[PDB]
Amino acid sequence: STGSATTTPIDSLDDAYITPVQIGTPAQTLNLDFDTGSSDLWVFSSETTASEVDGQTIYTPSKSTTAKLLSGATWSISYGDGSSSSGDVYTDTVSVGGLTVTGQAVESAKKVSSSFTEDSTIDGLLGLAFSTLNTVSPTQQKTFFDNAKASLDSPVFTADLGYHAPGTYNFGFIDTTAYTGSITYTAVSTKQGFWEWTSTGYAVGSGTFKSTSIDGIADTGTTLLYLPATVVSAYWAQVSGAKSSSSVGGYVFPCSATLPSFTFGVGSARIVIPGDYIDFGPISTGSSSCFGGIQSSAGIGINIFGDVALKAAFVVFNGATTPTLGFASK
Ligand SMILES: O=C(O)[C@H](O)c1cccc(Cl)c1
Repeated sequence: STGSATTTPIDSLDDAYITPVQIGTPAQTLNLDFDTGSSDLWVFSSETTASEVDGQTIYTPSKSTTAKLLSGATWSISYGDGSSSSGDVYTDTVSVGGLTVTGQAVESAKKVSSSFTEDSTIDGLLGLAFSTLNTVSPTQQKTFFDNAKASLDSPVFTADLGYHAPGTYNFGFIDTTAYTGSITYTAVSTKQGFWEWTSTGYAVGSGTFKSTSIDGIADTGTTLLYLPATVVSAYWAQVSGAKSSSSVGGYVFPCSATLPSFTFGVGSARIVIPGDYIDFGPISTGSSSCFGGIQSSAGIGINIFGDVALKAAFVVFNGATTPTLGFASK
């Protein structure tokens, strides 16, 4: 089997991407944030504290003839940005882009943090990291991908995120029309439960490529590109007036700037992030200070190849017995 679903930026900055997901019988379609950096499929629901729902589409398990309470199971998750959610668990039929998984754990939110409430466009998350990170207790649950894997034509999914435009998540096949040149594959460590790999280095604009190992994770659920402070300083040093602001929470730059590109290495291959991709707009409405799309990972504890990097590539998440990642230009 295969599945293919369009993923759409939630706003004009590509702050996140939502992908329609069918849950239950008859189908309830929710727009979920596909997140290769976490491993819980959770949704706003009929159980979510009413004051914490503001415009989201909710899953109502009582209206699904295939919903079953997973007795005793609870979940609770905190994300890298400080947000969190928690609740109980159903199993139900879940379909993504024509690919159907029966008995998928659908984690129903009883509580969500303010940032989730305030984002009316995201109805929940669909985790695509390794199931070892799944937070369901006392019985850990599998991701949608892990459940689907054995049925897929090939044990892979691909992320093809658009810049200010829709893109695609495919499951079970590699669309050879969706990228240019060849796909370069690189080793993955699953030891922290992430799609963790090692970039071979970077270049800033038309500068010389610096060969250096940068361990980080391919994370569709993170908006920006977070890299070591040395790397990020070298990038922003090429932008007149750019500076790190403790009050704003990272590098800012004059909105009048033309940003240089940023290249990262994947083995001997190179993925080029156009400068425009690195512009996240005024720090506040009407401001002439703009927020940078490349930020320091110092303090996070891990480097993160988030949407800013991933949207510049066609990315293969290969979930074979020995997982690997693939990157192609597009
Ligand atoms: O808004 C301003 O003051 C200018 O755009 C400016 C000048 C220098 C540095 C920044 Cl981040 C912004």
